[PDB]
Amino acid sequence: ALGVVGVLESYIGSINNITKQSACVAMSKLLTELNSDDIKKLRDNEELNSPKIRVYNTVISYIESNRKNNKQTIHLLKRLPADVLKKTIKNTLDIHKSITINN
Repeated sequence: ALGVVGVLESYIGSINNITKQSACVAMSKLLTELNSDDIKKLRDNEELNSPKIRVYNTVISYIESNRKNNKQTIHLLKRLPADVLKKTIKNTLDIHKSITINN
């Protein structure tokens, strides 16, 4: 808990009693920080049948939703079944880590 990354890792890992609401609020903050052009660039570094391309595209779709409306996207994420939400968070965190390391 405390800090976007701490909250999201904790939610995925089922520690620190993170509520669904808190995780989705932190996700919105992370998506705001991510740049979809950066991710499209990472995506295009991949070979044509890399499984990563599909993943990159889902995270691009989250960023685009969040950009149009933060609060609506928080509500949307909160409606995903918890297992679906955690995979969403993991893929987004993974892309955040890649960009951070290579900056």
